[PDB]
Amino acid sequence: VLGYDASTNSFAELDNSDFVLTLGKVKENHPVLDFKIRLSGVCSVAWPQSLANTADMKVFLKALLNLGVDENKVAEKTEGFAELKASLADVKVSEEIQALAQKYAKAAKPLIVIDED
Amino acid sequence: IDLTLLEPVFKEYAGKAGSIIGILQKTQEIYGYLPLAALQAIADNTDNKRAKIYGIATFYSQFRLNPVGKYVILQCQGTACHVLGSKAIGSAICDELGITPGQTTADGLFTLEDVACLGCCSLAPVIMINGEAYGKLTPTSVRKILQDIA
Amino acid sequence: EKDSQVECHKTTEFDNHPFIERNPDKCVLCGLCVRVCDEVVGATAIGLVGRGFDSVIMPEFKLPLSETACISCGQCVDVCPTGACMEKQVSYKQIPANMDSMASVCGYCGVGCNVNIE
Amino acid sequence: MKVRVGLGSCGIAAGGRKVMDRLAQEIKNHGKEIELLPTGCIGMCFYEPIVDVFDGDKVYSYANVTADMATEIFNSHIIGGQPLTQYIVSTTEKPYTILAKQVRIALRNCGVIDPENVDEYKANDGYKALSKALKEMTPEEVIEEIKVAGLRGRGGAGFPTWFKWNAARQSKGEIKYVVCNADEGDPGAFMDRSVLEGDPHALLEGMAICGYAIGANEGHIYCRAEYPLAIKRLEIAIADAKQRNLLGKNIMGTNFSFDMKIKKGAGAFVCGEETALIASLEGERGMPRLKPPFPAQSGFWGKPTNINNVETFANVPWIMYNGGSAYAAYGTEKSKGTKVFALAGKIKNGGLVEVPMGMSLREVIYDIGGGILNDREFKAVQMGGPSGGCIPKQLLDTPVDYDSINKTGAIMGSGGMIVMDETTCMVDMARFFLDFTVKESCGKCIYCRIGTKRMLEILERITTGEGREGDIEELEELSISIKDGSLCGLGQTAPNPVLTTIRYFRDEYEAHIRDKKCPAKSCKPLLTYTINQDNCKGCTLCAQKCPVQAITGEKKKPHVIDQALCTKCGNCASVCRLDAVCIE
Amino acid sequence: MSKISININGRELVVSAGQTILQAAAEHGIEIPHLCHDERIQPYGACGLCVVEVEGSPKLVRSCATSVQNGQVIRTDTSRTVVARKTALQLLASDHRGDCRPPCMLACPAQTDCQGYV
Ligand SMILES: NC(=O)c1ccc[n+]([C@@H]2O[C@H](COP(=O)([O-])OP(=O)(O)OC[C@H]3O[C@@H](n4cnc5c(N)ncnc54)[C@H](O)[C@@H]3O)[C@@H](O)[C@H]2O)c1
Ligand SMILES: Cc1cc2nc3c(=O)[nH]c(=O)nc-3n(C[C@H](O)[C@H](O)[C@H](O)COP(=O)(O)O)c2cc1C
Ligand code: SF4
Ligand code: SF4
Ligand code: SF4
Ligand code: SF4
Ligand code: SF4
Ligand code: SF4
Ligand code: SF4
Ligand code: FES
Ligand code: FES
Ligand SMILES: [Zn+2]
Repeated sequence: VLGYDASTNSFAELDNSDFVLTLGKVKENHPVLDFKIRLSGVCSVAWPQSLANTADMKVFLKALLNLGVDENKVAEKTEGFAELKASLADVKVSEEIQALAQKYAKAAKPLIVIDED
Repeated sequence: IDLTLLEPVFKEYAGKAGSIIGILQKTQEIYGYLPLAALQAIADNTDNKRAKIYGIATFYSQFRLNPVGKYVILQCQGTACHVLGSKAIGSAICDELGITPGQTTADGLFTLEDVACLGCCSLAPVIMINGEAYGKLTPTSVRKILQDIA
Repeated sequence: EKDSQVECHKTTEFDNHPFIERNPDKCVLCGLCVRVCDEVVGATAIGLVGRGFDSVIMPEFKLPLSETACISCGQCVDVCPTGACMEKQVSYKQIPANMDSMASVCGYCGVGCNVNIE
Repeated sequence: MKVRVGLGSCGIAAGGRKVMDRLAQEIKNHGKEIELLPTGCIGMCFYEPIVDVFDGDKVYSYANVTADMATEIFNSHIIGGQPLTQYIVSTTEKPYTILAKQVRIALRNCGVIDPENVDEYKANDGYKALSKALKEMTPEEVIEEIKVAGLRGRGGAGFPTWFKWNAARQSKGEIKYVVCNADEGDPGAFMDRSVLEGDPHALLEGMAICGYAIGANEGHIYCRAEYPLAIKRLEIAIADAKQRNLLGKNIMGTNFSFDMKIKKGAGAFVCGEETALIASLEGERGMPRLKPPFPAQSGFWGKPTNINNVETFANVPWIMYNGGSAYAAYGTEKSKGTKVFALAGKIKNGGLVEVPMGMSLREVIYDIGGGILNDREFKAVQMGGPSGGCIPKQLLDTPVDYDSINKTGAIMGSGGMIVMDETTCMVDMARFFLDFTVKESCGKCIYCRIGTKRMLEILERITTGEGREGDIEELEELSISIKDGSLCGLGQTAPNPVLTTIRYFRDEYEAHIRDKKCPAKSCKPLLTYTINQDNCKGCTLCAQKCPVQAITGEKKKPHVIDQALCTKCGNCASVCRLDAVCIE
Repeated sequence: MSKISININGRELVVSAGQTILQAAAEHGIEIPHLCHDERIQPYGACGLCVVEVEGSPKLVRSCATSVQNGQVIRTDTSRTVVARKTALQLLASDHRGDCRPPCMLACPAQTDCQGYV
């Protein structure tokens, strides 16, 4: 997707985010990362365990798109955004997905911490 | 030099912070310009950092460091007078008087200066001579006016 | 390279100060010299004269630097980024060179300022 | 009987004191009890010196009056009761058609009241808003009424008052300062001098009101010293307000005290900018400083300061009296209030015009100004003076406002109208406007110090005939860089004349460069002269009026112009009655 | 306290409050041009060579006159900053008279410093 199979930001930038979205079991597998996130004091929201399906993530993408993203910049910077918009045409949005998407899109500098295990 | 009567000016304006501009304007109103001796007298007895006095006197767009004639010519060089052709009037003044802007005549009667705008743009071109303004002007008119004054 | 149709100010300066050499042709008008001589030294021996292109830095009343309140401290030389202000030659014939530098302390006052001997 | 004379600065550029002292001598000889009142200009600076005569409830104005004309007026109309219909241009039943479309708000006392008398201002519903704001309204109510009135800022700028004026009031400090930037360094814009010489009491009331609202007890007027009549009238008004308990300590019993001081500036155009003006007030060289910090946090001697134009402080009480909800109806939506303009140039009815916004420029130039002088063809209109831009013959439908004028590349600035017809060279106008900014730059930052002179050298080389290919590219490359990198506001809006006349009159730059000829034919060395042998018969009128004798010929025969000897001064065609002198 | 950290030119750095961006970048080996900056006196803003781009600001800011805050993103090598610095240096070189190197050295094919060893 991006070109390099690596994280796009360092651990040293975890203290200046205003939103951290945690995917996976970061606490159980890499617990010092959770120590750092807890001591930083930023607002951390974990991805719900009841959303273990990719279709829920597609609903998340649809809710993010319905919140007014810039279509022209992502159209000139990506390949295949038109088909991505087409494939999310008949996707309905639930309440908890809407809340998570609002929390993510509201924050100015969010980070996503994904546990590879 | 009339320093004896220059003494009341800084004897009265003393104690006011940022009073260099006011002292310089009063000195120019007295002498017609700012002589180096008057600047030296201002720098003394009021400290005020002589270099800063000279820099202030130089900047300020208007302070004369040279003597002027009895009748001071101020030609309005604003947009409205330039539209109606004040360049021809300036050329006529330079041709008839034989002087350039910023200088003084040999007999010490006329002094040519260029100002930003006199403000009477309805009667452009305008010429100020000792507070008397001539508007809706032509080179023949200014030649006749200067001949009538002289 | 320079175009002949534009004008650069050429000077015929005569400032034979024994210690400080001023070249207005090499001045970028950063104002560091006047700022230091006003705010730090407090002599205020130099200042700005003019406006626009005619802005030039020169001593009080366009006098020579030896006829004014200069201390000959050389702080204007030390803050200048170009060759507009230079100090005079201590050696027999000074030259542009990469000098070796040794850190010592001044041997004149009890203040004990730290120096770099080049 | 009442006689009003609009004797002012423009009056001195006319008969002026002659009509005044002749009328005084006539009333001294006759002995009648007639009130002679000196007033300011109405705004029609043409047809000066204005004289208004009151017969009962009727007012007549039949000016262009000299000493002999004033004597004839006294002999025929003031005593005999007979108007002179050959000089009548405005009556009570037939007022000025120019003021019919003008919503006079800023000049509601100009030409009506005596500026040197507080009694005339009080009788013209003046200082009542001061009492209303002092006794019936809180300063927060003043701010909110200003907010519903839609005021943001006058004299260029554009940032809203509530983020700077209310911010200045909310600024921490026991001492706050008010500065009225009453220096009008714009050539051709003279609204501040006209207001000062016509109605300084409104400005003093306004400054007192904003001082009461923002919690500042002491204020200063930054006024130029080439503005004496204005200084004398302002000091007379200040003395009167001090005497009548309108100024000083405990005005109308209210605890708020406000004192006035007059500071005479030395007259530099860069001594505005709210940071150079502070340095000028502080007794230093006016050189713009670094923003941030803003004067709202560190201004006069390190104390918070609010700086506004005369226009803003004039508008504030008149909003205060009636209410800002009334002024939301006039003009467009984004900006409210009224605009003050000075029309000049190749125009017929020039002078000061009061207008609301949204009114089309073709209305202002044609309907108000009477069209073009000598019935010539309209070419362009210049806004903002040397720091402003140019609007061509295709955009007279643009409404006057901040957004529309900002769209076309020009700047509101001081609000000056310059009208230019087809006989004005546009490249020479750009050169003139750039020469003004070259002569008025403090020379601190290197962009405005060197680049604005380099562009001037390019323009003066074009307007001679030594231009080359690509000079347009060098002009654009210099202009965008000077606009981006200049520290002060002067150099940022320095290349606006070039940038607006290079996209609206680009075809004339090529004519001055490639064809080496001037389309307006008013650009001296870029010309040539020919004699039409068919439409001229040897009267030797042109050759007699060329005192170098480069034109040779016999009587009753067409002559020949020697190109190598004539210097193209322009007098070879100014006197030819047959108009056979062709200029190419 | 809380480790004031800025992000300049892609790198994350830990700095101290009250310092300018120029000082903070130079402490960590990032070179920003400057001519009119002295850290012991007030800022001036004459040359304009210290311009950087800071996120949240529409126009270029002068790093000699803006103090560091927490979590601000700075770029010093963009197209706009390089263009502004090149234009400023061209305007400065439009007014400079001097010999950087003597004629004797520039005539030598190997560019030996003839003035230096003479
Ligand atoms: N008569 C005129 O109005 C006139 C004449 C010439 C030029 N100009 C114009 O002046 C304009 C430039 O104005 P400027 O040089 O004063 O700077 P600017 O426009 O950047 O500043 C605008 C105003 O907002 C204030 N301001 C900004 N941020 C603030 C904050 N956080 N707190 C408090 N106040 C704040 C500034 O102090 C200033 O009063 C140009 O657009 C130019 O065209 C106007
Ligand atoms: C060269 C120049 C001249 C200026 N002249 C004036 C002026 O004469 N009157 C004025 O009110 N503002 C003038 N300004 C703009 C001032 O900065 C502005 O008035 C001030 O910052 C706040 O204005 P405001 O009250 O409309 O917000 C000038 C700005 C520049 C760059
Ligand atoms: S320090 Fe040097 S370069 Fe800077 S203004 Fe002074 S003489 Fe010029
Ligand atoms: S040597 Fe010292 S006192 Fe003399 S001009 Fe330079 S800085 Fe000022
Ligand atoms: S130690 Fe004394 S003499 Fe030496 S540099 Fe310091 S102050 Fe001057
Ligand atoms: S832009 Fe021009 S007037 Fe403003 S500070 Fe720079 S040099 Fe001076
Ligand atoms: S144009 Fe003038 S000089 Fe030539 S023939 Fe006609 S009248 Fe004579
Ligand atoms: S161009 Fe003018 S000055 Fe020259 S000969 Fe002709 S009329 Fe005389
Ligand atoms: S070394 Fe520096 S000061 Fe000397 S000539 Fe070269 S650029 Fe100018
Ligand atoms: S434009 Fe000439 S007097 Fe104002
Ligand atoms: S170093 Fe010169 S503007 Fe900052
Ligand atoms: Zn031309």
